[PDB]
Amino acid sequence: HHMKIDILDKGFVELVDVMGNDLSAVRAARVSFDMDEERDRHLIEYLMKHGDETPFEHIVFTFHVKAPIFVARQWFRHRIASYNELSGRYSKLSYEFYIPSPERLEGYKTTIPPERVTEKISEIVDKAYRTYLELIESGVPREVARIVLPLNLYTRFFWTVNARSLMNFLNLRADSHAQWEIQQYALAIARIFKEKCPWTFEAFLKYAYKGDIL
Amino acid sequence: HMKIDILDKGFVELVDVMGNDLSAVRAARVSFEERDRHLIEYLMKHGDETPFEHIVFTFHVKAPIFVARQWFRHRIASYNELSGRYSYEFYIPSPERLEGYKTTIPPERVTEKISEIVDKAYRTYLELIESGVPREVARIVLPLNLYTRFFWTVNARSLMNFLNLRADSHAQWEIQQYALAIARIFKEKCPWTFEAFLKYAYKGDILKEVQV
Amino acid sequence: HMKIDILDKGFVELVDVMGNDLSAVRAARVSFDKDEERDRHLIEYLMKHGDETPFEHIVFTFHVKAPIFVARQWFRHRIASYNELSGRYSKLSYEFYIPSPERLEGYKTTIPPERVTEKISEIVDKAYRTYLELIESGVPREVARIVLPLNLYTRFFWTVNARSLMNFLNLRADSHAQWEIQQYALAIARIFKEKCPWTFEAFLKYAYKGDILKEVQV
Amino acid sequence: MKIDILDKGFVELVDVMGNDLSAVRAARVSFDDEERDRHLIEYLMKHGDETPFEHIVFTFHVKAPIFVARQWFRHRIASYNELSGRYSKLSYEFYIPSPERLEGYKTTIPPERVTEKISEIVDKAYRTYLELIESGVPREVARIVLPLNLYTRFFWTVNARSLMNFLNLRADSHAQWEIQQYALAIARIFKEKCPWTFEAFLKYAYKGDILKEV
Repeated sequence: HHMKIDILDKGFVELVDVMGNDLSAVRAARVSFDMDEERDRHLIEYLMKHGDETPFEHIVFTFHVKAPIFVARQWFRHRIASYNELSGRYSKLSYEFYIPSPERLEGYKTTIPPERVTEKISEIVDKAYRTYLELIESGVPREVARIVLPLNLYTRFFWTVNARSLMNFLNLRADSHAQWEIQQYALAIARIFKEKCPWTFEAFLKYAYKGDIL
Repeated sequence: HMKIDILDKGFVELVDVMGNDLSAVRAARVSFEERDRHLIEYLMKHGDETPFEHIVFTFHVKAPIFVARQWFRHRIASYNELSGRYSYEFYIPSPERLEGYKTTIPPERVTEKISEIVDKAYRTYLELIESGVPREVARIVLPLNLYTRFFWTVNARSLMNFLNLRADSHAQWEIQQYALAIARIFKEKCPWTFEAFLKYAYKGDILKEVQV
Repeated sequence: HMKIDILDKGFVELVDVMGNDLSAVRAARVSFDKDEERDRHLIEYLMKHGDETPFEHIVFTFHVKAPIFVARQWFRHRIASYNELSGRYSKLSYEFYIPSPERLEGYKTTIPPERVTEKISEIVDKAYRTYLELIESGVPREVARIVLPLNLYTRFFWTVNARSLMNFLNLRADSHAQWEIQQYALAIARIFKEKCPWTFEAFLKYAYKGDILKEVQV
Repeated sequence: MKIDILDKGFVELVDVMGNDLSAVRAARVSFDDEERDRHLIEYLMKHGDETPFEHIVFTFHVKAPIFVARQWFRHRIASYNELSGRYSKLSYEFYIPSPERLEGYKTTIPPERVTEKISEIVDKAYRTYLELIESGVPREVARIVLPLNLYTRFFWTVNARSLMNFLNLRADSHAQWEIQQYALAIARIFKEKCPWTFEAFLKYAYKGDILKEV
């Protein structure tokens, strides 16, 4: 079980592990050891249709995610899940930042060329980072110095989430009303979910999924 | 599938598991031997339990409804149970379950009387079904020692809390037994975490004297 | 102040509530501070676009008396807090839901409905009698009680926020749920409407997935 | 009841359901002796029977820097609403540490100068943000250059048990100083509203240090 999808300039979503597959939901709904394709597919659709989503909780993913803090903050609002975020305490910290490409601004009619917007963002980021390093060099503790860093600082985290919670996540974030950056991560999550649970995923698209972009 | 028999007709069977002791080490370090084992200890020792949320089991449990009802109080877990609306076995305690208590009739007489009421209740239930009574109504006469089955999907942290509450002399003997089988499967799949849990975090009594 | 009798010896009683419809408006706006039409529109907007987090800031506590077969369906709702009666802090008592003949007319049976009631009552009586016999003999309660039927009444305190309550009404205030649980869910709905009228109507109009609360007043 | 924290922060009590007696009613499952009642509260707490305390609930209104809010929001057993432009006016303030914050640390650069550098960065980042907005960059993109010390506001609803778990993790000297201060304010309000429970918590269940010193 291993998949990686690159997101933004330096970000990613990688699959670390999975427990179960579409049949794990079939099994839990029946309380049985079944493994007959047709009737198992029908059952999955049937559960999805009638909003009987508990069986899908017995499918579980672990993801490793690299994303900017503004994205990670919205993400961590999903309470029915487990998070471990990068701290200095158990491994090395690094410092990269999401610089939007000029095409991110297309559609918006801006006073200055998109390339200049991109460059202004780079510049202010570079200044904050250099101030950060300055403070660290002077002996300011990391936990203080780091408050000058911008919301586009990349973080990394593991996320363990069951299929039901994942579908709820997709309903909120895989949507043209979500911020573009968020959507992009949600497409990656959907894509891995589709790979590992095609029947569940297709059933979710047909009957339960509330957004557009999938 | 590791499968452990409990009470007269019950069990705990392992359906699936995701990860192992290293799943917790990877998570704590956010990165895809004795060092890794030492990190587990260090985590458990300092109360940093979140890395263990990244290990997960699914169990198949057959238990008497009185035991299930206590078990289902553990909210940080997922359950799918057989429906009472849509087999019929009953936990009959052995005479030995009673020893330690002075009773005015002998233990084997207690066992017998339990069996008898179960028989009566079961037969009544069959008459009602036979008469057309729907099951969702007819079953309400069945006693709390009726066996049910369920799947249980639980992370290792929420599992250690469950072991904290149920693998302990102060819980009903019956659920201890189920908690011993759970401990046993946990220990098999996640030896380092399990030892570390006993040594630094486990608040109950029995697992420090009942092996596996 | 608010207690509703359910089944033959059951009830739903309201112990406490935090907040009202405006607790949800305040939370959506993140403002500790009133404009009825505008505030009602916000509640409709939240409910219509599926943003139900603001309703988590309204909370209820109930005291509920129900047969164990009902309680077990209820305790499957995990986004909530439960305190069930035990031998520890308070007195136990022993009562049972004996269904009336009406419960079964509608079903074609080969004995009269009253005969069903009579048979359920009998077996309850015998089970209970056996129980008290074992108790008098020294058998501890935790063992002796396993003979008692699933229609034994229990009590609990349930603390639940309005969002989680709405999910519960979705799943239980519905003709596909067992009739006994419908009846509890209708009492929970009535209270919830009395305290949070705006949220309860917006719920029905936009989010409610069941049948009965759209059929049956309060 | 409102407690000021950091330079522009606060914790304010919005609402509370119940008091010490709510846990006693719950434990006994009775809607129907002051000294008996405290004894039960100590008894519950010493034996780890903390479920009765779930029937006491608080709503807070908290103004805090994002770095703080991100650590706070990791407490999953609770309900949050964070300020959005969607339902209310947004504003732009930043946590500048006082020089006493560093006092304790041996720095190459005096504490007031650390304070000044943080302030300088904020001003520059904030001004870059404003330049972008003026240009026609949307807020959702422009705000990504803002530093982690930007204040945010949120409502937090949390039952007493979950609140005690929070105090265990954050009212402790190993927590970052800034969150400790919010944790002390939470604790004070807790103590005010639920004295018997708070007293019993310190005596039997509290795992931290600082609530026993202040």
